[PDB]
Amino acid sequence: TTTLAFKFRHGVIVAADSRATAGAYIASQTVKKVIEINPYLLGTMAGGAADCSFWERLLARQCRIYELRNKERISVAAASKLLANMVYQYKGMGLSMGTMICGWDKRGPGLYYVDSEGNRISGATFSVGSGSVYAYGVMDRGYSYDLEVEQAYDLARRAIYQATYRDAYSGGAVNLYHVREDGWIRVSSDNVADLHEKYSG
Amino acid sequence: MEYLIGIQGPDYVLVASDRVAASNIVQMKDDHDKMFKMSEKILLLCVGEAGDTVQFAEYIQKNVQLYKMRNGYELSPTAAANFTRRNLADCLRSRTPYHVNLLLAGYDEHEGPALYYMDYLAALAKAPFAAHGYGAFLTLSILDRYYTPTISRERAVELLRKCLEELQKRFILNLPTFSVRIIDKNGIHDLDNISF
Amino acid sequence: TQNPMVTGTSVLGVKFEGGVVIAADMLGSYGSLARFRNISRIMRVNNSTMLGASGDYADFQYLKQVLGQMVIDEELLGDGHSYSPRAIHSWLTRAMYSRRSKMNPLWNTMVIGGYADGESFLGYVDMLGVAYEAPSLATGYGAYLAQPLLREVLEKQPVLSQTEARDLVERCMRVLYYRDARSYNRFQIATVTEKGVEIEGPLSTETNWDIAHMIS
Amino acid sequence: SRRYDSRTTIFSPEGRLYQVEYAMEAIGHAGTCLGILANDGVLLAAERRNIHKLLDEVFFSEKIYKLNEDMACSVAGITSDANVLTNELRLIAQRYLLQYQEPIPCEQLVTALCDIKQAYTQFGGKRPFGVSLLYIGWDKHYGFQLYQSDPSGNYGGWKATCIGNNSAAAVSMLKQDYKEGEMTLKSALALAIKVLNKTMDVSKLSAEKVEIATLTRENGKTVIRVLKQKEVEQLIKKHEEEEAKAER
Amino acid sequence: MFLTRSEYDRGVNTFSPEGRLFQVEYAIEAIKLGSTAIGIQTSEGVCLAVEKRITSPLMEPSSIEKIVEIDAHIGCAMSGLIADAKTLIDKARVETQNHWFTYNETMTVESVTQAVSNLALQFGEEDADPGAMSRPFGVALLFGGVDEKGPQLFHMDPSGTFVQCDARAIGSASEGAQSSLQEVYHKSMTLKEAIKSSLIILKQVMEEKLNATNIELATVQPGQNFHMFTKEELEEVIKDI
Amino acid sequence: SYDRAITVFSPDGHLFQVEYAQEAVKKGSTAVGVRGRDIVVLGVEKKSVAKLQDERTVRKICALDDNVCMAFAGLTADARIVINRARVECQSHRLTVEDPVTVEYITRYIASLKQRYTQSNGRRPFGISALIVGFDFDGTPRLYQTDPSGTYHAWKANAIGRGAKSVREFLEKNYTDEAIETDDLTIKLVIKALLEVVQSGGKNIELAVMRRDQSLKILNPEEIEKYVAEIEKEKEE
Amino acid sequence: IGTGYDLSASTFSPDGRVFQVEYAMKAVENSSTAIGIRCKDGVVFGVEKLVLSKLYEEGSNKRLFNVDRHVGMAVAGLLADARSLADIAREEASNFRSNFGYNIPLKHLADRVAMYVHAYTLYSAVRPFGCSFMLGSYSVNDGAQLYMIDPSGVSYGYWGCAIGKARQAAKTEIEKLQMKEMTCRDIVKEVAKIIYIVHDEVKDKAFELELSWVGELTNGRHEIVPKDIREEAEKYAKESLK
Amino acid sequence: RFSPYVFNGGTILAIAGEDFAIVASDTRLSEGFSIHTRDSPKCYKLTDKTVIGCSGFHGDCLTLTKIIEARLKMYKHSNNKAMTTGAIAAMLSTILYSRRFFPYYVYNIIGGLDEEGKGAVYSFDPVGSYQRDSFKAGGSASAMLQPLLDNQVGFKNMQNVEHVPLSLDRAMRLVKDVFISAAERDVYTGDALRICIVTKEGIREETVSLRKD
Amino acid sequence: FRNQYDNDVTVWSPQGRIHQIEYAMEAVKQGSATVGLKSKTHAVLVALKRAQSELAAHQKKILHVDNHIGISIAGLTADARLLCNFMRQECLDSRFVFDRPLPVSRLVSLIGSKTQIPTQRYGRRPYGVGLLIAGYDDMGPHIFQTCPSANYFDCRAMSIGARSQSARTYLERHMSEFMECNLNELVKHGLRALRETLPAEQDLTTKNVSIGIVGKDLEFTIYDDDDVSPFLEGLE
Ligand SMILES: [K+]
Repeated sequence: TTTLAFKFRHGVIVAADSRATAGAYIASQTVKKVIEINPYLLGTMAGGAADCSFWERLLARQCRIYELRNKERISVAAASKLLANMVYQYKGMGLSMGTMICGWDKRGPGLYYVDSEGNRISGATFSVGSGSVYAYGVMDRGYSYDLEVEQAYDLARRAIYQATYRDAYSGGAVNLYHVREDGWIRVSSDNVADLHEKYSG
Repeated sequence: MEYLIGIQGPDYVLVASDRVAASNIVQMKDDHDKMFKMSEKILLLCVGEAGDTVQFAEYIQKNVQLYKMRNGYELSPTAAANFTRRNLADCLRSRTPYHVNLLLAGYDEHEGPALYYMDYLAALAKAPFAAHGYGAFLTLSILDRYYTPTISRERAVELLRKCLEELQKRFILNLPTFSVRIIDKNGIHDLDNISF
Repeated sequence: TQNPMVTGTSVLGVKFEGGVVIAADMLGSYGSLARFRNISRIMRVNNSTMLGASGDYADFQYLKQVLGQMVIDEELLGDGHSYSPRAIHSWLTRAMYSRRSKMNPLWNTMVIGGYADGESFLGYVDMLGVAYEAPSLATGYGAYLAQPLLREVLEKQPVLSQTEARDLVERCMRVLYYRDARSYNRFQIATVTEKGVEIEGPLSTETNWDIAHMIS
Repeated sequence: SRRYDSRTTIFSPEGRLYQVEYAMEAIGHAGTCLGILANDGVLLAAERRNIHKLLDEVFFSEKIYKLNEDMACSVAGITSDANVLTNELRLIAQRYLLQYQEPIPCEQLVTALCDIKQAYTQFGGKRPFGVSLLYIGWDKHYGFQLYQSDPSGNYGGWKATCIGNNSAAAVSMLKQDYKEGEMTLKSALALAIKVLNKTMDVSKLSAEKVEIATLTRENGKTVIRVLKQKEVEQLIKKHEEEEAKAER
Repeated sequence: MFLTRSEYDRGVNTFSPEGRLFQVEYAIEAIKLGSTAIGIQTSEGVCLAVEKRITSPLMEPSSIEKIVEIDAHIGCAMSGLIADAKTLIDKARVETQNHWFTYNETMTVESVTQAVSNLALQFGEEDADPGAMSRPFGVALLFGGVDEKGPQLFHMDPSGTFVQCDARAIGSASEGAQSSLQEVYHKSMTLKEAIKSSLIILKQVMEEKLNATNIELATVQPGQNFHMFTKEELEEVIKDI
Repeated sequence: SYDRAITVFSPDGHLFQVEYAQEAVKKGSTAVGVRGRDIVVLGVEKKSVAKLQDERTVRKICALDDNVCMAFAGLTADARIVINRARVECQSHRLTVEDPVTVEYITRYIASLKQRYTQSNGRRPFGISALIVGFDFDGTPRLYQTDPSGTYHAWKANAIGRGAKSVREFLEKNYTDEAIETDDLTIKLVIKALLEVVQSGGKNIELAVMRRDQSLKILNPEEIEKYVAEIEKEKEE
Repeated sequence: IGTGYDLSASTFSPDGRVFQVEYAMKAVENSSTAIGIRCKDGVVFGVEKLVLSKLYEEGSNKRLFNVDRHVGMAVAGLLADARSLADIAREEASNFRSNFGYNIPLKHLADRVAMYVHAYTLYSAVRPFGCSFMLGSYSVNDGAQLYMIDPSGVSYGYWGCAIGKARQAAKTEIEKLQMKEMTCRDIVKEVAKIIYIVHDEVKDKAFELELSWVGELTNGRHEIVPKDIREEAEKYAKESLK
Repeated sequence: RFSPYVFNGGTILAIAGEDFAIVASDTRLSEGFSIHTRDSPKCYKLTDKTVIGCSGFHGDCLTLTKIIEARLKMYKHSNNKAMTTGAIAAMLSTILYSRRFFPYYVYNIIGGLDEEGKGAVYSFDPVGSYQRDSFKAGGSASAMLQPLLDNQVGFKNMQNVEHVPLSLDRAMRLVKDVFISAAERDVYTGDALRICIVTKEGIREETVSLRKD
Repeated sequence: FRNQYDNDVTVWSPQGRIHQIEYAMEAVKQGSATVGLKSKTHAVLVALKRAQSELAAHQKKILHVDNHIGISIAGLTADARLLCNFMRQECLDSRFVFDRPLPVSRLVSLIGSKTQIPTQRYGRRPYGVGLLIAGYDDMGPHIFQTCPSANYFDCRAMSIGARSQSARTYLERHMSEFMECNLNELVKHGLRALRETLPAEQDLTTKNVSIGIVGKDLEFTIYDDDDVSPFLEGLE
């Protein structure tokens, strides 16, 4: 499992693999690990899959309730704090949620890292997962806030590809998302079988 | 492990903290701020187990701000420190204890500068200087060697830089940047970060 | 019951043409000790169903009390409807599952046999709520010892007469007495038919020991 | 049962709370208690209504209740409700002391007790506390203070006020005679004796019929001292001399 | 025992000799004091209109919201004591989002109306918990939206009776507006005709003159979501009258 | 626990307890609030002018937060309770949502609390009407009121308490684009609104002002007197 | 006699009468009469169950309940409260068997249910039950028992009792019996006779006789009287009524 | 000590198609080195367009199936319509997460027609995470069923082969083949194979025999 | 003061009557007419759906309760829905515990106890709704009537609501035929009884009639506007 998210001049890029394992057995190669919380705010599934899915669905429910009550769309900071509080209510009970909540609000692009342990930190580059270290490597060697949209796309794809290459528990398709001022877009679902041919020449 | 330090001068409280937020063998953040402005003249430097720190700091911050709004006058640093100790000690034997190590820096018109030290057991102690984390072991010797009660703020900054250089030289963890704030009678002042 | 104290051993059951027959010995063992030697482990729940239980006899007695009172209330209503053997099996499964979920299992494994609406019912339920229906059921060491014979008879001949089923149960209980340390010679046999539930006992199974002289 | 319910916590057709108003009439028939805020102290003077000479008066005082190290109060109204309120006041002051390790500001204690009275006039169906209190205190925020409280849970910071029998006349006299920011402890004591003279018209104001306690600051410690019989006698005699001198 | 007034000689859950809860009838009477609301369910949408009833020019109409959004496919027009409508609106929103969370599908308008209507008679005295309501809600709501069955319009009164209405008018001018809607409704009338007809009826029943700031109009079409018309969008239909 | 239904529907659909709370509001001191371009002004009448009182302790304008403040008409103790809950809710929302509360959010909270007391068992409605003023994060001034029934609306200018109708008519006749052009004009508008009902000028006016990115400011009596003098010259001409 | 002191069971009249309990008794004496007679080998119940409309099925609104395997129950008054008390008695017998491990004596079941109904004659928050009922059981080691419980909550053993509109006439005609020496097969016949005598065919048009005995004939099981025996009893009652 | 869970064996399999859905399961019920009954099918019918397979601890399988049936009845009563396959999947995720801290030991696969008449196969874990799949195999022999379905239905690791759309005739043959191979190497699967076909007409039901020991 | 015998459910009239119970009965009597029947193999409920206005769809009156049982409401609809939810919950609990349908008579007994509970407590009110319960169990078709007094009746046919006496008279005169009727003419008899309630100026239309039938091999099915036509054709 590798997921990454980084902010740049044109939004935040979210990229994740699609492999879920039960031991050394590959349960699925088509896991949708970028949780579309709502059309203006994305989520990330890293750690316990059901935990992330359920709690980010509750986050979506609470965000939609907030939009109904207040007639204004929820901020990324508020949604991240909601998730952090909900998870912190269950500290030590075995939750294995680690998520990156992405969005664009009145404070520009927003990226937060929320985990079951209780962390909630904003940042410009995050990658959570088993293959997260291999994502940090090339993501940091390629990152610049002035990246073009295509260069950011390629950076995220290559980072997830290398993380899949090294980490045994990461693999599958490289789903990539781009959160802009008017929502997010699914740009690609490239398979590492094709990415290996693209990157090996 | 995270790092805090405070130096109480005649008319100020200089506080510094590392900016590294690591949740693995990797540092996830390099500009993390572990100082919480509870009032115009109070700072709570909170470190400890993740999740507990932010929740407890924000709880005490909410209560101090509520006191300010409800009464029109701020809590003194001594009163805020005792409130923080009471809350932590009450939660010590509760079902959801907070594992946080605290430094509460503040200034009062009458009591003057104040620096307070709280361990995760909620044992409060007013000290001329204090520190937390494994870097306290390396830096408190320098603090003992070179601190005097009438230290100026520029000499205090120099002493703090000596402590940080000691961390950079003989401490395994990589803490490149430290936040620096001073609480004077004018309030909380942001000083330039000490980096390397 | 986190740990059992006095346990009943295997309880048998095989369907036949016109009802079912269940057999269980009359012993309650405290570990290796054969403490209570004439306790009945077969209950007549109502005119149409019966219940033989292995495991803790205290939990069996409690569950016997609850089921008997439930049948008494049913009869009090007097509205024609009565608990089918299927209903008893389902209620028993729900009770045992509820008790495992509270981490307070009823340390019994139970065989429900009935005959309602011209259909023979043989049901299983254990402390964990596992339930199913089979032509033949064996509990505990009966599953390893008696059940193979029951299956090898019922696979060739799917339907047995009352006498054939009774003979097969007697043979299986003889085998259990031979090769089960917690068995007792005395046992009861209960049958459901159109006529109702009849419990016969204390039956004793004849044993052969002619291989004693062979061993040297 | 709705038939027997007295409907204590409901509104009147004209928008007033009858129970609070009735408790206020009860207080208006109670013992006179006035306090005057001075530059160097604050005092409580309270008429004692039980004067019968078979009383013992064992305690520190009969009207003035010490609330904490730095505060005191008087009562007009029902004595038992006064006792429960003063116990609650002591609990609140000590709860702040435990929570913050510093003395409670006076207005906070008044606000807490008034919030409890509001609760009793908001919900629950219970009758209100027919007690109006008269607080005197000191804190590092606003110095010497004097506070009034009402059964409805209202409070006000007063520099001179009177609660109880003949409260209106005492308030009028205080308004005429109080000198803003220029009243010392001795001037306040003389004014209190003079006001109590025209308030206890029937009783002729003996020193056995008034209980005076002063709150001053000495060496960073607050001292709450009930005036002795000798010095209350001296105050009364001085006022008598001044009244005789007025004829000259 | 004196000074007790007959305002509280009866309990809340007491029946009249005619078999009607006194509190429900009094809440229905309170409905007849609220602002008039009109809703029409056409085959290509549901329109809801309500007078703002601006007391003084200093009051901003934008704040006085008498039509709200339960979700993207459900609306609600409220008449009566608007303060009591907010609890029901919050419950409806919570139910819709719970249904989406549990089932991954939009909740039927009839189901939402039923869920809110179950709260109507959930009021009482000491028999219940401290959080129990003491009196019926003095609000009649017009739920309108699109679902699997198409455009739907519903009406819930304090009695808890929710009924599907092709065109319903609630509020002070319910009778005259209802007679007019009887005169004008056809099963095959378009949404534009529905909007124009509703505004005509409001003009007929409103004491104030119809303008772009003293009414609220919203539509729920089988395509786009719940939509609140605005100035530069409500003049475009007011002018035709 | 007490569970009687204090507020019940009367015939003709009236909630008598709410109407009685409104009547209690009508007997409270007049409070006026005006929303300007870059300043929001609140003013309250002081019938309690009595000179042996500490003015700090009977303030009728309270700061709910750094950017929200309110003035009330009606029972003082109920107002204290509502103000305390509003402050607690402001601080809770600032922790949970990271941002300062908008005026409409705390107005909704106060209105919901009043309505809940209107409909819950065993408690009377709050006999207070509020005027919740303040500035939003985007710099848009706001002004709301919360009646005891629980209804909240936004007003350009309003009056609560005794003489609400008179001051409301005055504000209707004297609230124009020019009357709120500058801060001083808004101050004078609120003072002029109060002078329509107060017995004597200056001494019976409590006037607090809130402007952008600044906390509430209690105008001292000298400033009120100088303003009132300015209205005196303006009225002479 | 009242109008000021009859509003709650928690109020005493100036002459020490709880008028609400008396009104519950007024309610129970406006219901069809149910009689029970105790003989050597059991007790036989009888009910003049009126049929209000003929649209009902034969057996609707039974007034002869069965509260335990050996205890019957005849009821008069409000049938909702009668059914509620039947469930209370059933629960009491069930709890007795669960705890003490044997069948509840009717002398104890009557006391328990009577105290339950007495608990409703004390508080303004509840109202007294509007039903007086009879309990009957037979066990070989305790004999035949017959008890009545009224809204007040008084329990007494009876050799024969009547509850309902025609209590007085039914008791007057029961006294003519010698139930102490008779058996159930004859007591059922006489119960039918009594019910048909006390019934009035001009005010309440139609009724169906509901009978049930518990006794030695039924091994202690309380059972509805067999159809043939009911037919014979009704035949005798009609012939006697001439 | 007491262990609430026992693994009762059993394999379930679902293949989705253009206009059909196949749900198959063995009838073997096992406990330790023993066989409980040879006729315990593990595919349950929820609606005319949905069949659920349950494998794992048998008690939780029964309880979850009865809870699901009760919840479908509740939904039909409350909303006056049957529950679609996606709604059943979401509800099952919620039900499974209701006991996250005492999880059902049930592997769930829901196969049925979606609202557009196409096949829909939803997989599950004990704690509730689900996703839509072309095909999934759960139970003891999942590791043996899954690769062959990947190679044939998914056409993975196969070059120059045309991706023929899957038909009912070939899907049934493939299900039978994978289960015959599963019995030959997994001790918990066998004694029968019940195949449920969800098609527009309704739910069909076959049973093919496979080895007993 | 006031009549002092009418407000409280726990106050007995000096005549031995509780007036709140009778007022809830009146609430039932003010509702729209429902009539139900049963053959030896079927139990049919037909209800006269009433419309608030000519533009409003008529109120639903037959409600599903279980796989094998249904109800027809008359009175307060919110009380009807609460009691229906209780019935549904009890049926589902019986299916969960015993894996068998809940017998109709026992369900009606549970309804009786649950509705009797508020009859005896202060502050509580009787359930102002009358329910015509038709179900099929092992003991053949059943039809039940439940009153706000918590008294329930085992009927052969019954009508409750407004102008119910005419329907009851028709049912009484034609009871003798219902047992041997088939489904079609049984529901025709029900429709005739329901028409007997209607005034002279109205007659049954697909809009204002709903039919619910449960039988030996028949799911309980509510028949609505379009589906009522085959039963409607052939009356008059
Ligand atoms: K095998």
